[PDB]
Amino acid sequence: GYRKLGRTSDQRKAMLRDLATSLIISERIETTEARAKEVRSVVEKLITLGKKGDLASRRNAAKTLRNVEILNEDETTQTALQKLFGEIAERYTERQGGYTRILKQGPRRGDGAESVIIELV
Amino acid sequence: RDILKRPVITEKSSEAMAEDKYTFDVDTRVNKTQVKMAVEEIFNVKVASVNIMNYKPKKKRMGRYQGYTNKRRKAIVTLKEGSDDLF
Amino acid sequence: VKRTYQPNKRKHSKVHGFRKRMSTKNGRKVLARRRRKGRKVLSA
Amino acid sequence: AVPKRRTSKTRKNKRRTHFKISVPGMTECPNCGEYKLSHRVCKNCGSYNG
Amino acid sequence: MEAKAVARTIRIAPRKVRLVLDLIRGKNAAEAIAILKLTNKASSPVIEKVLMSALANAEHNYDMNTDELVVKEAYANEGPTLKRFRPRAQGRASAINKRTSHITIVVSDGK
RNA sequence: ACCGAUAGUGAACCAGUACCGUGAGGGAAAGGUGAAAAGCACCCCGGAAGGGGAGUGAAAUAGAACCUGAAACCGUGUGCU
RNA sequence: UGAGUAGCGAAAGACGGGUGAGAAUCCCGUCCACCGAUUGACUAAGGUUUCCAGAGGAAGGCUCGUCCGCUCUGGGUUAGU
Repeated sequence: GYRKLGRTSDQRKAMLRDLATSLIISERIETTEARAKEVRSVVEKLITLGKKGDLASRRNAAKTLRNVEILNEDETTQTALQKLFGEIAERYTERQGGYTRILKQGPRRGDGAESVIIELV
Repeated sequence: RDILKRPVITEKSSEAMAEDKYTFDVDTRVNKTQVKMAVEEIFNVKVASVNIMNYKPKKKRMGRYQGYTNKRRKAIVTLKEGSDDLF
Repeated sequence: VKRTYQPNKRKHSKVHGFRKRMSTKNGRKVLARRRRKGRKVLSA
Repeated sequence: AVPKRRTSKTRKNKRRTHFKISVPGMTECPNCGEYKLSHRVCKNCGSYNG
Repeated sequence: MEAKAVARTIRIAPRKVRLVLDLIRGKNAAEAIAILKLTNKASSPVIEKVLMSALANAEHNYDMNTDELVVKEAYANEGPTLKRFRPRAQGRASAINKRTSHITIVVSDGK
């Protein structure tokens, strides 16, 4: 691996799946410096599967994404697998990498760690 | 006689008035049969049944000195006719 | 780990109560010494 | 291993020569007008220009 | 002349307070405010309020301009200690000291 | 030709009280504004505690943690090194 | 003085929205996680108001706290079987 983030092997990969899913549902989250440095690889590799749009690519993405429901506006409820292959994948058909960005904020109270903003470009 | 001491007006007793149930504070050493015969001679009301319960002193401290409150005996009386007309 | 003290209301009154101290000649002397001392609690 | 002798206040002050903190390293933000951390956003308006 | 502000019996140890105080001595009024707002210490919010309250006195009780002000004095004293206890092993206990400090800030126009 | 708050009764304060023990039993620490409460109206910084003015008072570093206020110990600035 | 040193008492959390002067630690929602001959449901002894609602943040909580078995104000235990 790259870095362990003070977690066991089984529970580290479960946290990365939750972080990747949340960055698709809301497209903008705030978290720790170290965690966001490695969510880039997970999220950006997942959009690559979405652009291909194959059945083998869709089943290879269903083993990383969680099961949630999208409901923000008045339209029909949608999943997270459907959103990635239907909305995100159509905004990067002409882009080669660099689907995410990181912006630093500063140290937070009570912990001393710095928070950052990661979002889809 | 003067078995009854004070009436009780609380949030739970207000909804108990709709069922013709009145809450009074009684003497510590009396039974509900005595309380039954005390309402009928003061308000001239026919009663149906009487409930009663006992409490315990509460440790309340104000300032620097600790102490206890008085033990309380509370009775609930059910009326079939009339009304006590508490002001 | 079982400890030495296991409280019980009945035992505390039948061994150290007022009527137990009044039932023997040497128990009345205990109450007299505490009365002379001025204790707020004469017996358990 | 207990200390053998009492530590004088001359040794204690010498030891704390390097026990200190420094300034965060702030720079002026040419949108807000007040200082901000380098490579970070301006807390008053959230402008990480450039 | 000099204006001052004092805060008494703050639940912070005096040794930890003096770390931030040495970063503002002789600084500009705006520089001192900026330094205290960008450090992630425990005493930074507390000291800043004492400085901002000392500047308000210099602008109201006296006819000064708050653009040439400098920090002339900044020190922390100690106050009464709160003595607690903590149970250790083998049935004994150890003492715990909760210390307090008095924070003072002085701003001077100059002259 | 006895003590003057570590003294004098254990107890000058609501002390055989707190508290400790199953029980018999053991057993503390704590006095002081000012002559008079006249106990800071009002203005400024906060969420508050606190502080700076004004005012009462002979005195407010006598502001209720309040008569004087030593030492240990902890901080700031300076002449010589 | 030791010294800003040892320790902070078995363990899986992540993000969105609010409250707020101040939020990793408080509320609401989603996902993931742990026990399930028991960390689930009753009741005897023992404790004696720790139970409920509305307010508060000095001290207690081995951190923070807008929260609490903590403070203030009011309430709560109903038998011929």
